[PDB]
Amino acid sequence: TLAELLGRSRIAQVANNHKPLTYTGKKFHPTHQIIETKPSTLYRQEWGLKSAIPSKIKSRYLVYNDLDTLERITTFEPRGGTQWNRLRFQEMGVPINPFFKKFNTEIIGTGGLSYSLPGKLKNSPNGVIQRTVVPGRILNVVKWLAAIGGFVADVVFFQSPPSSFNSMGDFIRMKTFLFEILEASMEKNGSVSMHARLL
Amino acid sequence: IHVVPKLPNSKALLQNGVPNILSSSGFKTVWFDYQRYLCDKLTLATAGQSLESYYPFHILLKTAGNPLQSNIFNLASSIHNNHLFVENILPSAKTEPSRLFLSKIKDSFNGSDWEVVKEEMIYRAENEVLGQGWLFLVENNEKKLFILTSNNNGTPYYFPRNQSFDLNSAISIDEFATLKQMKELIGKSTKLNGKVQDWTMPIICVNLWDHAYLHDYGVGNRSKYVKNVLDNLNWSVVNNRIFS
Amino acid sequence: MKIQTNAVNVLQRTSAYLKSGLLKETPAWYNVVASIPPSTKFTREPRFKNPSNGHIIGKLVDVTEQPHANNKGLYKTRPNSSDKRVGVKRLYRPPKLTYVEDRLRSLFYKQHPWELSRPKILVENEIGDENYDWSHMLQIGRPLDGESVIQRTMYLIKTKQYGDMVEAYDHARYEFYALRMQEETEQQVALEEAEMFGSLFGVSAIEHGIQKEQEVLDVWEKKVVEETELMAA
Amino acid sequence: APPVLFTVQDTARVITLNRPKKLNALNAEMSESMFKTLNEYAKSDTTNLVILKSSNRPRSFCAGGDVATVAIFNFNKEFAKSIKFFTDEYSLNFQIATYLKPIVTFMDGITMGGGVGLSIHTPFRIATENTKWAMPEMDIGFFPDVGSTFALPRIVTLANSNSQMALYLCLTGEVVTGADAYMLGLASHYVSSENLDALQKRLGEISPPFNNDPQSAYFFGMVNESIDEFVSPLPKDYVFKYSNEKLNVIEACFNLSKNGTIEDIMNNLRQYEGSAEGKAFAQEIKTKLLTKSPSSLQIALRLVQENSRDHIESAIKRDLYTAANMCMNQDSLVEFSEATKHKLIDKQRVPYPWTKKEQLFVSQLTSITSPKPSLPMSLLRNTSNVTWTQYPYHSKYQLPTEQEIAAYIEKRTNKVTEREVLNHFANVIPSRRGKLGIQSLCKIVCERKCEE
Amino acid sequence: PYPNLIPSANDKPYSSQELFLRQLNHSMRTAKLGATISKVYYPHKDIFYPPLPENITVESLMSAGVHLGQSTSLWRSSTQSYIYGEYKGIHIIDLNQTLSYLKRAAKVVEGVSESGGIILFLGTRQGQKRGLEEAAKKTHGYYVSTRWIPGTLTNSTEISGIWEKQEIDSNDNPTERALSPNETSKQVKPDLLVVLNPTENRNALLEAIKSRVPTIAIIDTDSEPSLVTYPIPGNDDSLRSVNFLLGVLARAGQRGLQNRLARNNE
Ligand SMILES: [Mg+2]
Repeated sequence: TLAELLGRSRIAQVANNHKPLTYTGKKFHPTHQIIETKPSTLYRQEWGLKSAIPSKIKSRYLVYNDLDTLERITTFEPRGGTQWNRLRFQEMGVPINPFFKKFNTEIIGTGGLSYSLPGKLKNSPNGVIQRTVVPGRILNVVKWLAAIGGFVADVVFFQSPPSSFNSMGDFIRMKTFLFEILEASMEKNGSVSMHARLL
Repeated sequence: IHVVPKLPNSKALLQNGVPNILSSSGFKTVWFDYQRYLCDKLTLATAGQSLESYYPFHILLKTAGNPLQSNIFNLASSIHNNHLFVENILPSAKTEPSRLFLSKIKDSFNGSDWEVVKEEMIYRAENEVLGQGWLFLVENNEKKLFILTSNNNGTPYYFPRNQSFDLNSAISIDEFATLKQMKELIGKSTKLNGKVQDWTMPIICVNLWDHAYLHDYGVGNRSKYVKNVLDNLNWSVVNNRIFS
Repeated sequence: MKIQTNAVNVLQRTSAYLKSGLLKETPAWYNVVASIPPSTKFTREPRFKNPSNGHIIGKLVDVTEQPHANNKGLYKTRPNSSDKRVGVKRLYRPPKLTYVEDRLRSLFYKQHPWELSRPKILVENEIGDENYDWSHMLQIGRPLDGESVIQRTMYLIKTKQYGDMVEAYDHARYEFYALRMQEETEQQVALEEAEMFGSLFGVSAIEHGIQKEQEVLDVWEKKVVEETELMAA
Repeated sequence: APPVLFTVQDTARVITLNRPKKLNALNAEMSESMFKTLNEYAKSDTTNLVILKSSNRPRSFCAGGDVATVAIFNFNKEFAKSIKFFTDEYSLNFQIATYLKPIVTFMDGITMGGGVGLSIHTPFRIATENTKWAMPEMDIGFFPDVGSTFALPRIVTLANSNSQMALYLCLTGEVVTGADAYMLGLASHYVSSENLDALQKRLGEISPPFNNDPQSAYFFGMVNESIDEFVSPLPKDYVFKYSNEKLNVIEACFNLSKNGTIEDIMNNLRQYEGSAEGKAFAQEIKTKLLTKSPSSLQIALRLVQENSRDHIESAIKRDLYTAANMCMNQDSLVEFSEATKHKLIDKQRVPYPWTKKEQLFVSQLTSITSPKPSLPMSLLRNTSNVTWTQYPYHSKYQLPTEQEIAAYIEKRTNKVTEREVLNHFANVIPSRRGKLGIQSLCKIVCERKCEE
Repeated sequence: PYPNLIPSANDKPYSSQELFLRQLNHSMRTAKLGATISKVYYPHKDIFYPPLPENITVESLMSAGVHLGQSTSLWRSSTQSYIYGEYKGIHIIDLNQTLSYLKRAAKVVEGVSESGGIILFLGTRQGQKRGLEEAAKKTHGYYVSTRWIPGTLTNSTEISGIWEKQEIDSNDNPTERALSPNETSKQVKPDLLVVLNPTENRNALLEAIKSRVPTIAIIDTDSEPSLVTYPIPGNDDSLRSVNFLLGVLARAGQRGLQNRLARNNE
């Protein structure tokens, strides 16, 4: 019947949610399913939703709340950013087990951020990679805070900050540093707490 | 879904393989099972994504510059390569090299004969491909035919993914300087994806994977298999692959 | 808007024109419309069953059919005020379609918020072309996502291999983890093996993010300096 | 409640069979009420078409006639009541066949015996996924009774050039289900059950465009088109039940001259060398035909032989005479009531042991299909009172026959390709444009009846 | 094949144009090697390979998104009988009814094209031009996608009277006969109007009513059904759903035209 197909249809596969699309609080994890389109469908404003998305949207990713509203629009944001954070984490290689052997709503383990298992070495043309080096940005004078790969992490120094820190001041974020991501756990709220060290 | 293409004369291919190269159980291993295995894996790696709408050549060009999609690239490469190879060894869809092909051999390989270039290809495959890989005779934008050996699932179209050097073992300073120059040229591109133009196209492709020769030849004897391949190419296809 | 009369009776008015002689030639559509009549009722039609869950619409349970004490211990001996109100509106209200999977789709993405970051394509290929055996989770023509888990859960329930939805859902979850770990190891090892054979990549994800942050931060610096200078004056 | 319900849908009149427990088994009360009410509707100028359906919608449309009472009317020797029963039933069938207004039959569920009679004589007969069509009279010691011997030699599409597929269906009593009945031409349209409500509304709305004559071919075309609007594609993983090989088996083995006997068919079944599986299918038929009534087999054979070349009125009269004689059973030639007792009153799975095994002589079998002086009989007059050799509207609004496919292919001889025939029968003939299964039917016919 | 191209000399490399032709030769032969793609939706194919009306299923209407109706807050209750239910804050259109109405409308289009009547395809939303043009060109019909001038039917003399007209034979072959000014000045009224967005085209619907032209339209959850002769319940907001229904109607018209030419060639 039509009802069974509707229950199995791709729109039905997206779980209902009405969280604000313009949240200004703290973001620990994704809140909205990212919707993607191919170039061929985007050329025809086709996204598998009810209504054609406006031609102004050149990006191939969006998030949305309502297919249609009393305002005769679809409530959406042309953003798919949270996928690039996840992939960047996958590039770091630092791992984070409940993935091994009435309903509980709490996040299980990592909430899908990473499925990599703990103990493995990264072979390289030099040799086994002993530690993971990643570019980052020191944020503010404070363990300092660094923007690394879409995540805010805690920076610890070998001995003390260099002169560039206080030379630049609040413009310290303009320059790129190298960090060693020591470790990465996740807390109950669902937030990843990476510990790094400046180099 | 990506599906294995239907080959001309499939019944004869399943009954008697390719004469002078493969038995029936060898061609079944290299095409009717390996190509199915690869197409299933590509389908599982690209289903529900944009790449599902693209042919493997377009997939490997799109994913060539993205480090995290390498597995897809590998699949999309091998599939493509595996049909470039099979196509140019199939009995038919007595073919001989065209005048243009031999002319370009004389203008590229120091005025050498085709058999001499075949022996050079045997040697190149024997040495520079330890284990799995592909052997190619490719045409660059300079109208020059040269021999290219990729490891595993490197592609002949896009030089940053040729994978012509095995960095597991020691390399000569010449190879390291080549890698440094290619890295600098990659960095020279302005496109945000970091891609480069590369008009190299394959003329001849030989599958050096164990799925091709192991059953019919053995652990050694891959040189014999490559020789049988190059002595029994489908020259209609190979001649069509060269721009007139 | 008033139910219009003159769109569905074009044949009758045209035939009046033709019979009177006001119109000489019969139009090309005339015989076609005469042979294919329009629907001209435009009625509201009742419905007696919810299509999705099979709930019957428009049944009243009588007091005779409740012979047992309710949860508060009281028998039902006469109709209540709800039973005495005519519920004809429910027969015409388009029913709300409901599926247990939606409750189970909400749970998965509450337990795996980063599975929302995996892009999803809502453009259907062809719903009729799907021939899935949900005895396993991986399907040719499908991605691995929450819907695989939930369809496997529903399959396990309808075959009674599990009695409780919770246990079937947990089993599907663990199969999903088994497949995801394999996929991620495949990706990482593919990249490692590619680098070991001289694959020269350009910009990676981290460098991509760094360059976008730089593009934004240059404009931010300029605005900050301009605003500080303006504030000083 | 009354065994038949009559209702109105804005111009159509709906006749609902209303005996759910007995699966809408047809009676003389039911037949008489239907016959008289159809006689009334034939005169009404506010009636455009009649719909025939069942209240027990999914399980059954009409699960045969209620011949158990006919068998008790003969255990108590009340032969006049059996005569009245068959007179009513067959006069009703004759009325439906010759009705001048469209009749639409919803064969949603089991359709057997009297049900086929109610449904087979109308140009508009709709099968659904639930349609279970059969003609199981051979095992109760009875014959194809409802004009089936007249209809099946004419309407069946495949392997029916000499009524041999009709003979297979009649003698074996094979249950033909769903889209197989549509593809064989036993049903004229194929509509999902969920749609039959909407179709019923649509059939209640359409009227003749002007001059208000619902008896014209124009209105039959309109009804055909409105039914076509509710036909949905067959499921992708659907295959016709009888492969080309089994159709070859039927065509070879049930072919006969106009003097062929059941012994000829048995010899053909024994002496078949088609293929491995198609030779085992002939053995299956051999086996199950041996569980049938020897006398009923021959009676059905001669009835098909004569009614496949006769006109409708005399064919139905011949069925009436045969039923009367079989109930009389003067010479104990046929064990009808004795086996109807066996299988419709005790529900004994084991087949009734047919004591009377003989090859009835042609004259010993001609007197069981003829009028009689000691007991005159006649069908009841209806408003049409016409007769014909071929159906007026059936061929237009069902799938084409192999005969019509051959007529088109042989008109191009006196260079054709598959595409020509498929595109012709699919696109150009107006009443059959976009007809559901033209492509596959034409492929089957071309695959097993010509070479190029 | 490729005139006014000057090849290069064997000593010197390929030029940009030679590289283009070389990679075209590659693209048509070897670029598609490795695998064939199956069961994947390609947006252009709805326009160039629309199915026949008899082959349409509920599943293919649903994959096109025809079932997705307007928000329940914008419901026009006169469309109540077309609705299957509500799901995720929108009304779902009953696709069984959509299929029945679509087959009826397709048969009307086919019958009108088979009779040599004029068919007009009206759709004024953003990306509907391609489908409208192709429907018109395969039905030998006409289309508008820019704007419906009010009075195009009821004031045809003041609007369409100046544009040129043409005599054609049974095979639709231009006769190139000279028309009289009186003949050129006459109204040439469509025999069938099909509108893809009837809510934004009330002027056209009312003119068709006054000018007594039967009309087909895609009727969404907020649209008035009684304003058209042959409604098709469906989503009028998605270009995929609109193009699917339009391609179906265009193919039915094409089949009618082919039948007309067939009998006129016999
Ligand atoms: Mg709308």
